Amino acid sequence: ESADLRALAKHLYDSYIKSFPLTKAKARAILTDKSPFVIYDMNSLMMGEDKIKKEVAIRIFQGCQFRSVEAVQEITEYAKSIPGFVNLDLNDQVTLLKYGVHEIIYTMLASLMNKDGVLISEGQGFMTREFLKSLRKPFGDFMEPKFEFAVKFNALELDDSDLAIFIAVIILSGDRPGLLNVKPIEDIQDNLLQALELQLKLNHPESSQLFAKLLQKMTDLRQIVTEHVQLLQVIKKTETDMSLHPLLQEIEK
Ligand SMILES: Cc1oc(-c2ccccc2)nc1CCC(=O)c1ccc(/C=C2\SC(=O)NC2=O)cc1
Repeated sequence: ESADLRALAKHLYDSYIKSFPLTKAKARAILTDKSPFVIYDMNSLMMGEDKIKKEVAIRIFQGCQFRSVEAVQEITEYAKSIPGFVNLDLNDQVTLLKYGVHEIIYTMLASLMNKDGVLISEGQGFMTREFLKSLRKPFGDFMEPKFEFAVKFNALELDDSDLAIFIAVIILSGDRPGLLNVKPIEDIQDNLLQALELQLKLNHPESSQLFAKLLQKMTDLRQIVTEHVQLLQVIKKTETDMSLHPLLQEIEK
């Protein structure tokens, strides 16, 4: 019944707010109290360290990786609040988070992008898209496909309460490799999909087939993840100098 789907939508929105400090509404408010420092080239980067809290590219990369680690923690905390998730087989829990985390990272990253750049450091900074594109060797191409996805994804005009259900749906795929019991993951996702359908039709009544258009975006996500994993393998052989966080590259298998 509809009353149960709304209750689940409201639960997930509430946990999303608690697990993710920098929401989309806050990011949209900043992008449009206190403006960010805009990093757009070699010198402002170093003024921004003065203002806001080793080659320049790999420096940016090392911080892009530490942010992802931070994001893994928040997604983990958010996953536990999804009704039925902690009751799954512990190995499936790990498997769902292993394969689910990058798709959510890049989904949430779009909340922080416009066509020009991306908010960094809890919104205190803003790094321009073309400065990022101007990095050397293989780094200039780490962020460009995310920008391309964000532009199309952000055109859907989702708000946080929408994204809470969508992130939850991503986590409970069951499509994932290595899963021991797919059926209880699917009953959960099934109910999440029911919740997302009512949510989008109630929130975006004039937005035709938004539900379906949203699920088709789950294809662009798998692709940028694929693209990114390969970009890391290049980094590893180019940069034997440069390490990687064990939370990330153990997920990165
Ligand atoms: C991969 C990822 O995921 C997310 C995210 C966001 C919200 C929710 C979930 C995930 N955001 C990013 C990218 C962040 C951005 O790329 C970035 C971050 C730190 C530095 C560190 C600096 S700042 C300076 O002046 N010098 C530096 O080296 C640079 C760039």
